[PDB]
Amino acid sequence: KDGLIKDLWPNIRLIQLSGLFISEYYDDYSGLAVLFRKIYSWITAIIIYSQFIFIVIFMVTKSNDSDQLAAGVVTTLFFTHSMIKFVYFSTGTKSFYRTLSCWNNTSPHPLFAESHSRFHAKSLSRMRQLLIIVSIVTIFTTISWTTITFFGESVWKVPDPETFNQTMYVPVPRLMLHSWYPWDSGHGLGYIVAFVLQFYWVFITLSHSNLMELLFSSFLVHACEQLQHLKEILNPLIELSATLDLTSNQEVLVRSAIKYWVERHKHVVKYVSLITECYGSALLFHMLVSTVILTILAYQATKINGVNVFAFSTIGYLMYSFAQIFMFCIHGNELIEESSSVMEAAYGCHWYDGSEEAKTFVQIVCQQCQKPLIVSGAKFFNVSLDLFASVLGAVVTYFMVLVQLK
Amino acid sequence: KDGLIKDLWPNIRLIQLSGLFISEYYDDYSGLAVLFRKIYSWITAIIIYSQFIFIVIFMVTKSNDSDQLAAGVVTTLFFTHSMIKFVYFSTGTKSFYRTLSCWNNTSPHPLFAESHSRFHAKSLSRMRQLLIIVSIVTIFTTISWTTITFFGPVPRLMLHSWYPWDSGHGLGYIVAFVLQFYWVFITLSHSNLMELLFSSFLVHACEQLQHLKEILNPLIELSATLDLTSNQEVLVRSAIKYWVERHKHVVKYVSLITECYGSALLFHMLVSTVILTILAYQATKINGVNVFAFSTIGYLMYSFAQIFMFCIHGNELIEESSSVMEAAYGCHWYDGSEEAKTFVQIVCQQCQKPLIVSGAKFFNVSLDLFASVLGAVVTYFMVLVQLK
Amino acid sequence: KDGLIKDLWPNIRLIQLSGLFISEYYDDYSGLAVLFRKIYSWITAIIIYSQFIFIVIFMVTKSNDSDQLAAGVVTTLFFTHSMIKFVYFSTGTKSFYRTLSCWNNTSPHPLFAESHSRFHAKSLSRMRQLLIIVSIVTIFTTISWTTITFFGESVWKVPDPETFNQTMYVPVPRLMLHSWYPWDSGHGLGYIVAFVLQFYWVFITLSHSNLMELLFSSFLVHACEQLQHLKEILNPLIELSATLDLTSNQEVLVRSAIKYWVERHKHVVKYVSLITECYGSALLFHMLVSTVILTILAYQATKINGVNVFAFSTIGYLMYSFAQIFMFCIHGNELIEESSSVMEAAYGCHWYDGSEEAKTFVQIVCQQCQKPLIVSGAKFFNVSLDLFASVLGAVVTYFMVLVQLK
Amino acid sequence: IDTINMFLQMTGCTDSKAMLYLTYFEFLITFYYLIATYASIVHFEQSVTIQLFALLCMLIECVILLNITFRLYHKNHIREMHQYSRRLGIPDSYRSVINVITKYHLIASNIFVVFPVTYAIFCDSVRVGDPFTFPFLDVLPMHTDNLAIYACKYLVYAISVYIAHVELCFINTTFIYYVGVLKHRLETIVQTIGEAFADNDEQKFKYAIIQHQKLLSYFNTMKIVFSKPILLSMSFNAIYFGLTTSFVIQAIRGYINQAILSICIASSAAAVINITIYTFYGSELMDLHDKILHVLFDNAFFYVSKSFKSSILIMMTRVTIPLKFTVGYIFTINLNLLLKILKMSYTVLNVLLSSET
Ligand SMILES: CCCCCCCCCCCCCCCCCC(=O)OC[C@H](COP(=O)([O-])OCC[N+](C)(C)C)OC(=O)CCCCCCCCCCCCCCCCC
Ligand SMILES: CCCCCCCCCCCCCCCCCC(=O)OC[C@H](COP(=O)([O-])OCC[N+](C)(C)C)OC(=O)CCCCCCCCCCCCCCCCC
Ligand SMILES: CCCCCCCCCCCCCCCCCC(=O)OC[C@H](COP(=O)([O-])OCC[N+](C)(C)C)OC(=O)CCCCCCCCCCCCCCCCC
Ligand SMILES: CCCCCCCCCCCCCCCCCC(=O)OC[C@H](COP(=O)([O-])OCC[N+](C)(C)C)OC(=O)CCCCCCCCCCCCCCCCC
Ligand SMILES: CCCCCCCCCCCCCCCCCC(=O)OC[C@H](COP(=O)([O-])OCC[N+](C)(C)C)OC(=O)CCCCCCCCCCCCCCCCC
Ligand SMILES: CCCCCCCCCCCCCCCCCC(=O)OC[C@H](COP(=O)([O-])OCC[N+](C)(C)C)OC(=O)CCCCCCCCCCCCCCCCC
Ligand SMILES: CCCCCCCCCCCCCCCCCC(=O)OC[C@H](COP(=O)([O-])OCC[N+](C)(C)C)OC(=O)CCCCCCCCCCCCCCCCC
Ligand SMILES: CC(=O)OC/C=C(\C)CCC=C(C)C
Repeated sequence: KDGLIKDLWPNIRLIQLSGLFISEYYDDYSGLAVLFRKIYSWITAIIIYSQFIFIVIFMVTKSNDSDQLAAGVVTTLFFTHSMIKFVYFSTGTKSFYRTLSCWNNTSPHPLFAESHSRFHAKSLSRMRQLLIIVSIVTIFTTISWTTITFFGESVWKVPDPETFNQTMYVPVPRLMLHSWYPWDSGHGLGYIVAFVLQFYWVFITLSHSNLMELLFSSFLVHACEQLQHLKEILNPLIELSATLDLTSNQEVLVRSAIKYWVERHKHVVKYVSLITECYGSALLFHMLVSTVILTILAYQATKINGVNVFAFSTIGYLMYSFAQIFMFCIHGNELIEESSSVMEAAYGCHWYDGSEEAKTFVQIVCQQCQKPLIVSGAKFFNVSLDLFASVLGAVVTYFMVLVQLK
Repeated sequence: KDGLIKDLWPNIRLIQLSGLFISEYYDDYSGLAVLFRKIYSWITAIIIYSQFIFIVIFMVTKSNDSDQLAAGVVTTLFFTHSMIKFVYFSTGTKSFYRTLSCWNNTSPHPLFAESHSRFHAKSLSRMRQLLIIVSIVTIFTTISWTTITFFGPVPRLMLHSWYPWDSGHGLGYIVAFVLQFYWVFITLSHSNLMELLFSSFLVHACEQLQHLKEILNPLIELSATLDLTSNQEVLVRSAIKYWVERHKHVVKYVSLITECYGSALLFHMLVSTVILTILAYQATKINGVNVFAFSTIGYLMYSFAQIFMFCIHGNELIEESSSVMEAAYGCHWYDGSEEAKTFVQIVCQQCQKPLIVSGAKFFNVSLDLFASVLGAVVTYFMVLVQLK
Repeated sequence: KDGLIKDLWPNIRLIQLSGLFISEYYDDYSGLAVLFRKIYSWITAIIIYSQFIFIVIFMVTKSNDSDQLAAGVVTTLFFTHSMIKFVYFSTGTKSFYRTLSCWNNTSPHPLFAESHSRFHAKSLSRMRQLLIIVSIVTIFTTISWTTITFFGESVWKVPDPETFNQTMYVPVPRLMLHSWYPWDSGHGLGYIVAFVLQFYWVFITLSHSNLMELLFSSFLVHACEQLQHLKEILNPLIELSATLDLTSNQEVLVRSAIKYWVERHKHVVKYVSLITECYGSALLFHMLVSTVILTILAYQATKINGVNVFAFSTIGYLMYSFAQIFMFCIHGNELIEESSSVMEAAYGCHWYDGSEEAKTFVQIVCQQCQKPLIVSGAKFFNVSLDLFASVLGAVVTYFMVLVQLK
Repeated sequence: IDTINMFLQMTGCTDSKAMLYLTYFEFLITFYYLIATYASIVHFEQSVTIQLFALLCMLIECVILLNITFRLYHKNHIREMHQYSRRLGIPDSYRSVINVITKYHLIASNIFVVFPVTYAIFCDSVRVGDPFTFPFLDVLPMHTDNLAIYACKYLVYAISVYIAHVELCFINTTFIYYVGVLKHRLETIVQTIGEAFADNDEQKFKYAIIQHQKLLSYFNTMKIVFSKPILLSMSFNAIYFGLTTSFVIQAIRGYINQAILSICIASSAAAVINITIYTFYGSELMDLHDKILHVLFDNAFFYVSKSFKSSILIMMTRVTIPLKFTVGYIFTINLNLLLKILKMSYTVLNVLLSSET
């Protein structure tokens, strides 16, 4: 492999091992291997959606109080992110393949090969750091989910079958999630099977939802680093056109450098458009689910008293839901800023003492690199820290209103 | 017929057959066809406005509780859209005629002819695909209005309308039912045909812009100094001329669209804000699957589809006009002649202004407007739920 | 008289007759005429501010309930607009004189001497229009203020001096405003003098505010008409530079016409900046007062029941406030639209069918007239229909919140 | 230059290190006061009227310490900004505003330090030595004693008020001074462009372009320097306006001790200024590029050497974008932000008032 595939090889390998419906980037295209891969992916999908349906069933058939309804809806919408993302990637791999194949045959200009290698190394380091952070967060979330189940009383509020309007606490299986099962998950092998299945389900659903976000942010990281490389090589490109004591050779050299710069910038623009087309509606679905999640979580936070399991659970849900939004908001904002600063970089070079072609190139660059490159979520909003700030402000205002009114 | 009129022929024909006042685009300019057409249009308008007056009468002389008043105001404001649109088009035909006549004698460049066709047909498909969608939904809205009134003393009519005669038993009930059916169908047809015309304008502009963006590359490879003569200079100048004429035609066409249906969208938004406030109030009164829940869901669905249909097209127009700059960067302007450089620079200057349809200088029609309306409705619903 | 002073002569004459401290644009600069004008302006100011102090006194020494306090505060803030505008124009005439004299010695180019006329008179046909409408809206507003006093029961609710927690109605003089006077304003000569003084004060304060608003609107109308003239003369200007089969006469004519266009646009830009300097803080104070007025009026509208004096009073106050905001919002928005659309008119001419001079002129004009010319209120906000729409939305939202909550 | 020179010396930009040691001593005193106030809040038994006073004192000390750290962390960038500003001065209006603010800070600090004594020479129900007879909270381990110990504690506490006012003046005057430097250099650039459009001097226009590029670099340095103080002022002023309006309303209603206004009236007067200076002069930056934009549009553009035209057009393109002072990726520092802050302040005020009542 070569190009963006080699840089994102750990991500693609984790996606392949995770169970998503991915068919490319293998080296064992044989009938047996393909059949085994399809069988494993289908088994993963069946288990994922069966467990999701089970936790949905133990949300309407065993919920009596409005608090229980709120908690069940919070958990269901929390895992609806992974439910949506699995089928989004599985049936939409063509867009991801197109995005991953944009930087395939591009090669740096011999004058700017050193800078390109430097910024490629920087992009690789940033991508690896993002992968490490995502893996650490996912493993920590999976560990804490199993840890918080052993720090409370496994009781459920069921209406009393003897009196009229009284409610009693019934012992409930101590599991990671409240979910109905065909078998008896209360004790013994049923309980062990339920616990193992829930652990695997939580881990792999978080893995799916986090691999999608990591892939999106890695795409944006590569785009930003290419923009930085373009911004840095403007000074040598302009100095190439200087008339210091132009011949035909110098003129053709400057023309070739300008052509390389323009082609790489057009590649960045088309790449950002491909990112928007690929992972654009996924952001819309994520925000649609997270809006309801954050509303109900603000309501839940209004009921926090003392330090106990409920406070920790609500804080963890809120922090994870905000970190997911922040992860792509920060990279969208970085892309916006680094695309808008290209004109500032092209005006700060020594273009005044340059050839007419260099001045025309600088003028056209200033004219275009004036509207920032924006990754928009299904044309409804722009991915930036403005969206994160708006979401945070709305959540805080709603929480304050709920505290004051109630 | 030719130009925009020929492409938009089915919609204009439906408008002419639906009772709206149309004087042009008719091939039977006689002393009897015109008179009968005017008589039919006047009779139709009398029918619509008599029915609307009857609805208003039932709204104030038979409403006692707050919920009945809310439902009556909801229905009255729902049909106020068509009430306004009828006189908006009938008394404002000149602007619409100008918009249809903007593309009257425009001819593609001989070297860019094929490309033009490749984008002239696609528009038609969309200009008919939308024609299908409305033609379905309106019809469904007519059918769904006859299947919810039988699933819930008052004589069973689709609209709570006062009448001079007793519409309870006998021929009066059947006459009232038929009149309500025809009135509902005609009002929905008007209110949907009008947005269909606006959206057809907006898809035509988008496909013209796409054609302009695509033909920039052949222009530049013509202008390239690859191994200019007088013939090459003449060809490049003609290509610049054609591209700039077509771009200015698109800009003038969008301005005509904005002036044609600008205050209409302002009135539509003014009415829809109130209707969405009342539906947001009534959505708090849901007691399971019943007639009220279905009525509220249907009203919300229709009042959101109406705004979304033009919001998405406005957003598409904005982001299509904004991309001609990337199109002009896509071509290899570094290889072109000096005049090509100046043309590219002036086009880049011009394209730093996305084309926006504005509702009479008050607001910009785009998906952000729809998002703001939806968010305001949802926030109002949440506030009402928390307060109650 | 010549220039913008002659165009706005009725406005300046009304300002001079209205008692505002204006000392220029006279023709009788004698030792007594100046003294007489100064005495007239000073007694006008004394009467105006004495009556305002009287309303303020009655608002604090005779208010018991919150409803009475709101009713008094609404009137006090309604007339503090006129107070601020009087003390603002009287001590800030140096900027109005500069704005009025910007178009003093300018003359249209002969080639464009026709079109300029067609627009110059057009501006007049708008100014004289705005003079008439306001001259009605003011007068009508006075007349209604005179007729709503006789359509209710002139009773004031005061605590009962016989019981502990009871309030009783006491007859109050039937005057246009609840004001305190050193004399007995209950009957006879005192009542007649109080009514005449209140009528004159209301009329003259409404005139003081409306004259300044009308002057600002007329300034913006003149600016918009100049911009329209510049946009129109673009086509003959470009066709002048056409290479149709440049000679020395053609060269000098084209250069002179381009010089005229550039200098006229520079004049328009400078004139708009002068307008912002002259009437920038006035808009800020106007909106500062109107925010409180509209908040209290949104509170008062929730107490409207049926039709009576109170409902008509509140509706009139709201209509007047929103009309005052709209009058300058519409003209600011018109200036923004007219200034931003100059580049669209420069793009719409036949620059491709012209010399290099025409293309360079189009380039520089489209680059210059890309940022719209915007009038701002002390840079706090932009004067446009967006401000009016936001204010109206805020007022409507506040009214909805108050109605649903109460 | 009266306070700017002191700011430069105590920031460590100049060669003299003594003022740097004074800054270190002020930082140590502020840190000790912060920890003492925290200990009093947590590990002590105090009344509500003392809890609120201690919370206000802790917030003030935290803000002063953060400002000291922020200005010490950017000593090299401040040195670069001063190096740029050494050539031209500032507009006389900016100097007048700086003088007015310096005089205000001196007067306000002297009044706030003095007032405890007047409150102890009035309201005979109170006497020297208990909760509100000191400019600061009574956090010293020593107990109330004869007037000598009272005066020593009074001076030790007034040192904190003086330090807070000095560090507030430092952030209030430097932003004005450096925005004025930017504006003055901008006007000089405009004048140079006007000169260049009189002789077809393309070399002088190249000089103007170089000056504009250096001005833009200096503006980036200014944004880097002032990014943190502005954000701190924004957030703290929002929550602090909410808290102090709640306290004033409660004390007017008589729920808490009224003398707390002595802080609330003063510590919110020094706050509303901080965000007013930043947002006001932050909106004067966006009018600067219009000067260059309108001086470039000239008839002399049509007689220059066709490469002069290209330079004119490139700068003309660059000056269509106003100088926005964006900090924190989201916040543009202008009077619109001043409008927007008050609504969050009112939300916090309503929440606190409803919770308290
Ligand atoms: C970006 C975050 C912004 C946060 C604020 C945004 C405003 C809200 C916007 C989203 C609307 C939320 C939908 C309702 C969920 C909130 C319910 C709640 O909290 O009430 C408290 C209630 C419980 O509180 P309560 O009502 O019982 O309070 C009274 C307490 N007792 C009874 C003791 C007196 O929460 C629930 O009942 C659980 C939620 C019910 C199921 C919610 C399903 C939502 C279905 C969404 C469909 C899609 C809508 C698309 C929305 C996005 C459109 C742009
Ligand atoms: C440099 C880059 C890396 C650093 C920056 C990014 C850091 C990562 C930020 C997000 C990490 C979050 C991972 C854990 C979140 C758990 C997710 C979850 O679903 O929780 C529910 C789940 C369980 O939810 P449950 O309770 O509904 O499920 C259990 C089912 N029953 C109840 C039947 C047993 O897991 C947890 O509860 C773990 C919570 C631990 C959270 C502890 C966090 C540390 C202390 C909080 C910080 C205090 C400061 C903030 C105060 C509040 C401010 C608003
Ligand atoms: C490729 C493009 C695809 C999209 C375009 C095509 C789809 C268009 C979608 C909008 C369809 C709108 C037409 C149906 C509405 C009928 C209009 C109307 O007036 O109804 C009232 C009318 C009746 O109103 P009425 O009852 O008040 O008036 C009669 C008065 N009485 C009773 C006295 C006689 O009819 C209905 O009630 C229709 C209700 C049917 C609802 C069917 C859908 C229910 C499920 C919707 C999804 C659930 C909500 C999910 C959230 C929202 C969706 C995301
Ligand atoms: C979420 C956005 C929040 C934005 C916050 C910031 C924007 C603030 C907007 C302006 C606020 C204005 C505050 C007053 C209006 C309060 C709303 C209200 O209902 O009050 C009604 C009140 C009475 O009604 P009420 O408040 O008792 O009604 C209570 C019922 N509920 C709770 C349902 C609302 O009216 C008044 O009290 C009179 C106004 C007093 C305030 C006047 C301030 C200016 C005074 C100028 C006097 C004239 C100057 C010249 C003479 C000087 C002589 C000394
Ligand atoms: C109910 C709302 C509050 C009551 C009304 C408040 C409006 C202002 C009341 C004072 C009137 C000031 C105008 C008289 C002087 C006019 C002449 C002049 O030259 O002034 C312009 C100049 C401005 O300089 P300039 O250079 O822009 O001058 C403009 C051009 N000429 C010269 C032609 C006018 O000075 C001023 O700004 C006036 C100084 C006093 C400013 C007002 C003091 C009070 C500030 C408002 C208090 C309330 C704030 C509330 C904020 C929100 C709180 C939550
Ligand atoms: C092409 C352009 C066309 C024009 C575009 C612009 C349109 C004009 C926009 C502005 C319109 C403003 C109209 C003037 C509004 C008045 C301004 C005002 O301050 O209002 C408050 C004032 C009164 O304020 P007040 O109530 O505080 O003063 C009275 C004081 N006491 C109570 C002591 C007596 O005036 C009004 O209320 C007028 C209300 C509207 C008038 C409509 C006509 C009615 C006239 C007679 C009324 C008598 C019937 C009432 C009783 C009915 C029987 C029970
Ligand atoms: C939130 C409560 C605050 C309580 C204050 C008590 C002390 C708390 C101490 C921390 C306060 C913040 C210190 C300043 C930041 C120090 C670290 C830092 O530099 O990070 C800056 C970073 C970035 O710093 P930067 O700007 O220097 O870097 C970016 C610049 N480039 C791109 C060139 C690299 O930004 C942020 O962290 C976001 C700011 C969050 C903190 C401030 C929040 C303000 C919002 C409060 C409400 C605002 C109301 C008005 C809003 C209107 C618009 C929506
Ligand atoms: C940042 C801020 O608002 O602080 C200003 C604090 C004062 C005006 C008084 C200082 C007095 C003590 C330290 C007690």
